[PDB]
Formats: sequence, structure tokens, C-alpha cells
Amino acid sequence: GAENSVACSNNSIAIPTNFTISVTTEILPVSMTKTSVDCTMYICGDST
Amino acid sequence: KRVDFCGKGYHLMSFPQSAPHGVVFLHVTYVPAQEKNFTTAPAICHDGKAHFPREGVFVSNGTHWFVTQRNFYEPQIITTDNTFVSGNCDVVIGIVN
Amino acid sequence: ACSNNSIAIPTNFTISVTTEILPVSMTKTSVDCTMYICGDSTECSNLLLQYGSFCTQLNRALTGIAVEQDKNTQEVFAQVKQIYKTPPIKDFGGFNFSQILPDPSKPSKRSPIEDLLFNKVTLADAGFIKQYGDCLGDIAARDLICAQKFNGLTVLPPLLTDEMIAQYTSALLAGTICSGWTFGAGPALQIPFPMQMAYRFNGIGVTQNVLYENQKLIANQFNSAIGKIQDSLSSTPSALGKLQDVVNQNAQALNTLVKQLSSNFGAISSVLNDILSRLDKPEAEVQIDRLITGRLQSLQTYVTQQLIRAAEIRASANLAATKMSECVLGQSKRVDFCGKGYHLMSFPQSAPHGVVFLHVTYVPAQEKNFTTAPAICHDGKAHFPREGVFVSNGTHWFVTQRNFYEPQIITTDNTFVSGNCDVVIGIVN
Amino acid sequence: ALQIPFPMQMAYRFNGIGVTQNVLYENQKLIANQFNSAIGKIQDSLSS
Amino acid sequence: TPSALGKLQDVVNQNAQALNTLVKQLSSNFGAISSVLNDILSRLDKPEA
Amino acid sequence: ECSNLLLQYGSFCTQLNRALTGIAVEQDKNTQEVFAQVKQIYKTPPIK
Amino acid sequence: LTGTGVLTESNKKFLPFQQFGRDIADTTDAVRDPQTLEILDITPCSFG
Amino acid sequence: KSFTVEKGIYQTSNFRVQPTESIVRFPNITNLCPFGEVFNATRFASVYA
Repeated sequence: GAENSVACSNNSIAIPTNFTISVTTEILPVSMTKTSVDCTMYICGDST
Repeated sequence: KRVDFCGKGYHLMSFPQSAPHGVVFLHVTYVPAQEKNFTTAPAICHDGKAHFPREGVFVSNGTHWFVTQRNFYEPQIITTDNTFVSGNCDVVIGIVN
Repeated sequence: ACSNNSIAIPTNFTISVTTEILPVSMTKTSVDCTMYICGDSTECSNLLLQYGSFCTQLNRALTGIAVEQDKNTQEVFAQVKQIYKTPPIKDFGGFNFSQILPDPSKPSKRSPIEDLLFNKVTLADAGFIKQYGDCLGDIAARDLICAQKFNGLTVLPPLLTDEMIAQYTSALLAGTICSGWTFGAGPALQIPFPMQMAYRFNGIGVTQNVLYENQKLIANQFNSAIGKIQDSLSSTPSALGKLQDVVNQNAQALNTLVKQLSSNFGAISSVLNDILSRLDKPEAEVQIDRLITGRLQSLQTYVTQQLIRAAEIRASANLAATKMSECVLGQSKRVDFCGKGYHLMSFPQSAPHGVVFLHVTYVPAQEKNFTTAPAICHDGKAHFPREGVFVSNGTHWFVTQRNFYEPQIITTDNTFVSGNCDVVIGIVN
Repeated sequence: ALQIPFPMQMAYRFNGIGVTQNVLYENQKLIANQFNSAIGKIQDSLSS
Repeated sequence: TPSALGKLQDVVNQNAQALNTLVKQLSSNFGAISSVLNDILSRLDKPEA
Repeated sequence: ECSNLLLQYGSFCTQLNRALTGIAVEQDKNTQEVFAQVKQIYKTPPIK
Repeated sequence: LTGTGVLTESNKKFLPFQQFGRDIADTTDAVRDPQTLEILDITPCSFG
Repeated sequence: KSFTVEKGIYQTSNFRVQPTESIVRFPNITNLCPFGEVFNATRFASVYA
């Protein structure tokens, strides 16, 4: 990041004067692929 | 109300926009932009009894004392409606008459 | 029993900095499949490429574990890109942070509490340079762990090093010293300790005026609790035994994985030179195909075990990312989350492949019994206070919150009307 | 562990929800009969 | 930018590439003469097969 | 003779016996963290 | 070979040098013959 | 496995030193081994002795 200054005191308050609204996207994996395998015909070729 | 779970500054609201195999959130976040240094006291002294604010802080321009809420800088006049009596002035560190 | 006419509220507390020692990460093993399975040989590597995409997915799985520990290290430590550097030690209100800021005397950036924690956790000389780098010939024989050359355990150093984990945690410190929770919300601000620690008492229901009377008491209890952690880490291994069990589970799995290098699994030797000699092999090669195949299944059982362990480390490390985000960068309202008790703040003093959250928790200790009233029937209406239940000495009623005892005077302004006296059962004149 | 009187703790067990305290404070016996009908329905719906 | 919608794209290639590395894992011989069914049927009689 | 062939596989089922011992101790410690929140026992209050 | 599937002609790129072959997942993918000059990939018999 | 590469660090492979020549430390004596004499013995003993 960038280096900021550390200032410490006894009684100081910083009630804000103006405000900025900014919107961002947040992305979550939720569900997944409905994979179902017929176990008999899959394993060792197309013969039963 | 959980910090950095959905919120950045505040958490206001979000929109569940659909997607293939999931959902995309859109959080309207919040940044406090501009702040300046002030001088405050925990209480104010009127008649030998300590006066506390309800939802306010006592701020000063240097000469006179004012009161407003903690979240926006627009000071109002210290009245008896905004303050309530709790304790005396000789147990408060930094109290101002 | 659950008394109708009496009430108990706690009136004293302890600032017990409960140390919840947590595995944010692990040894970043990214083993080459040809090095565990083959050592330096390549006919073995052709036998391993007959299975194709096992060890592509196994190496990609351990690579995703190592990149996942980098992601855990960056969601825990690298929350902010507004680093406050290490300040001159002044105006801290008596809160002695000398063990948790980095020291100027020692040439590395590790702290004296980290000089306790990096010195009791034995890595058993696990690394890359120690057995592989200088050892073109025989260098440092009879080592504590042996034959990692035939294992090929590329133990990667963390991408944030311990001096740079100390730099990030010192930045997160100086954010907590003279910033609120505002430094994690983009633009970082400055605020001193009476207001900042007053804000961190305010979020759990404690009124902030208790701190201004008791700043010396909370400072002395807090630095003596840091001294008790330092004396306990100088005395017993029971606190660090969670990550000592994590490092012993990891290194026990590693020298166990060396014992599955030693084992036969039905074969005649741990070497592969019994068939690799000049006889013709139409059928003779098939013997060590099965004999090496008896050795092949040890690694997938290992990375399945280490992947359920990495899912446990990922659960505790998303828990640790949640603990930096909601205990260091905020204050969590969740009950018994940030250690035991109501949380105040937390300091991330680092550890070998782990992090030691020093959860400052507010734990009450002393309890007193008082009488109570449901409401006050003042002028034919039921009167109610703003915040808190009723307590009484027997003739004078007061109102307090549930984590500390404060007396409040019954005034005109603190009472509001929300009902009549006849609909309220058992009201007190 | 401490002891708190019971309709007082019912008055602020829904204070974290948001609605003000007079929902179950004034109506002790009526919403008590509602929760008694609820546990009667749940006793029938879990015993059977 | 393509940096947004990254983890939904990541779980789409995790699912799709996991299904596709399951499908190309049927080319892997597994210590047999071949991964192909038809070579193992045609080259050998059944008790050796 | 099966036991002599079984110890010839090194420490697979040493790790499986330690793993199932860890599962048995794991259900003991899930019983500890879920059920045993405090170790002390308070008495049952009367139905009044 | 043995193939249980729907048979249809193909128009792939071919040589006499490239007479036979299989798929990357090892289904049937390259057949040439003097009887019918088209190539053959065995699509299966709508199995599911 | 693809001809497009995204941005990051990718752990490809590791290396070790190739040998230069083969070095054989034989015992420098010429002798036929006594398996010609032990197997071609007239007298063998009974099995308990």
C-alpha cells in the first residue's frame, strides 16, 4: 500500500461532512453441475 | 451487520442477479468522504450537575459549544431537550462550564 | 430457581485476553509426483504417466492448497492497502504494547511474543535449502528428518514472509491503535484510544463512560495478562499445543510418508533395480509394474488425508478471515465467536504456519442479587425506561444493561408511556 | 449464569428482532395461550 | 474488465474441466495393455482377459 | 499368516486405525463442544 | 471391434496412410474401406 | 494444456543434475567364482547335517 501517518491525541472527534455512494459486485459460487453416472454401462466399455 | 461479510462501510442492500450456476450480488456500499478535526467533551456543566447528551456529542468551534448527532456534521443549539441530568461536574475529566 | 421478584446482574469483569490459537495455514507442500513416486528415475515416470491424470490433479490439488493458503494469508493479513508504519511509542494511554510491536534490536522484524512462538514450534529442519540446496555431495548427515531427496518435498516459504507478515500485522496494529473500524472501509482515518476503545465497548452493550474511570485498571489487567501469556509460553506447551499438534500432525504425516517410502507393500525391496537389468522382458517387466503399483497408492491416501485436513484448515482459515474481518477490522456481535466471552478487540501475533489471535474478551466474574419492578405506575400510566432491565436496592429502583452494573436515576425524561396500569400485572406504585 | 425474571426477559428476547417490547409484555396470558396452542400442535406434530 | 465475475467463471471451468478430465481419464491405460475396451476384447481369450 | 502379510504393507492401516481412533475421539470431542458447554451441572428448577 | 450405435456416413479428412484410428477418449473414430469410401464414427444408440 | 495463459505463478516442473559418465568401482582381481566348484561336488550331506 502507501505509508500513512499515525496521529494520536486525547480528545479529538472527526464527524464527517460529505459522503460517497459506490456500488461493487460480489461473486459467490452457489450450485454446481447435476452429474449422474450410470455405473454399470460407464465402466469397461459399451459391453455389459 | 457483519463487517466485510456483505458490508463495506455500511451495508445497505443487494440485488440477486442470476447467472449460470450461481448468483451475483450488487452491494450499494458506503464511503465516509470528508472529515475534519474537532474538540469534544464527554459532558457539559450547567449548575454543578453533569449534563449528558442523548444521541449527540458536544462539539466546539473554539469559543461556543454546540450539539449534533454523531453521524452528520450540522451543529445545533444546546438546549434542555437535547440534554439530561446525570451526575455532578466534579467527577468528569475535561468538563466545561 | 428462576426468581420472579429478584434479579442478578454482573457488576465486575476481567479483561482476560483469551488466546485462541488457530491454524490459518500449514506447510505448503507442493510435491512433484515424479519425486515422491520415482526419486530421480524416469522409467517410473513413464509408468506414472500410464495412469495419465492422477498426479496432474494431485499436484494441481496441492497447488490449489498452496495457492489457497496464499488466499488464506491474504484474506487474513492483507485486508487493507493503507499501511500505517510502526509509530514512535507515545500517547498510548498506558496500554503496554512492547511485546506485540516489532523490536528494533533484533535484525528481523519478528516481535518478542513471536520470538516465543517461532522458537518453540520445531519445524524439524523442513524446507527447501536445508537438504537439497547445499547437498550436491554429503552435507549435514544424520539430520532430524532424512531422505527428503527421494521424497522431493518442495516446502515453499510463504508469499508473505514472517517479516512481511510482521509488517502487515504491524500495519493492522497501527490501524487498531489510531484507527477505528474505519481503516478497513477504504479510506483510513485517525482516532485516539479513549474514543476508539470507547467505541469497542459500545458495540456489545457496555456504556463507554466506564473506561474513562478505569483506563489504568484495564491497562494494568491487560499488560499483566500479556505477561501471564508470556510466562505461560515460557513455562508450558499447553497453549501452543494446538499448532504444536498441527505441526506434529503435518511432520508426522511427512516422516510417515517417508515410512511409506521405506515400506515394501508386498514387494521384495524399496528399490526398483531388481528388474532394471539386461535380461529380455516380454513378461519380466510386468513384475515391477505390479511391485511399483503396490507403492503408487500411498500418495493418493496422503493427499486425500491432507485435503480433508486442508478443508479443515480452510474452514478454520475462512473462520480466521472472518475473525480478522469481524474481530480486528470490526467487532463481532456473535456469541462465543471471537474466543469465549464478549469480544473487545484482537491482535494477530504470528506463528509458524499459523496465527495466534489474542482475543481481548470481556468476561464478567462477580455476581450480585437485587430486587426488581416491572414498571412504575406514576400517574395512572405504565412508565418504561429506554435501555435495560430494572434493579433495586429495595426502595430505590435503577436500570442497567446485562453485561455491567450501572445505576440510573428515575427522571421525567427517561420514562415513556407505553400502556396503562391495569393491563400491566403486578405494577409498583 | 444468572437469574432474570421471566416476563422481563420475554420483553427483550424479541428486542433483537426489532419490534418494541409491548408485544409479549402486556399480553402475558393471551400470547401464552398462543404459545401453548403452538406447543400443543408441535406435541401432536412430533409425537405423531 | 474480465476480472469481475471471476469465481462463477472459476466454478464453471472447475465443473466443466472436472467433467472433461474425467472423460480424458478414459484414455489412461491403468497398467493394462490399453485403456481401450476393444483391444482388451480382441487381443485376448477370456480367462487370460 | 494373513497378519504377517498385513504388516508387510507398512503403515496403511496403522494410519487407518489412527484415523478411526481419531474419528472415535472426534465424536467424543464433538460431544464435548456441542453438549459440554460448561462442565458444571445446575439443578432443575421447580414447575411453578 | 464391437459397436452398439447408430451408423451414419462421414466426410472427414483422410489419407490411405491414415486408415485407422480412435478418439481422444478412445471411441471409434477412423474407418476406411474399399466398399463404401466414407469415414465412420460410431455415435451410440441414443443411450441414456 | 491450453495455448492461452492467464496472469499468475504456475508451478510447472522441477529439475536435477544429469550425470556425466558411469563410474564403476570393481574389485581389481580376476578370478572365477567358486559356484563352479560348490555345485560340482561329489559328496553332499544329509539334510539334518
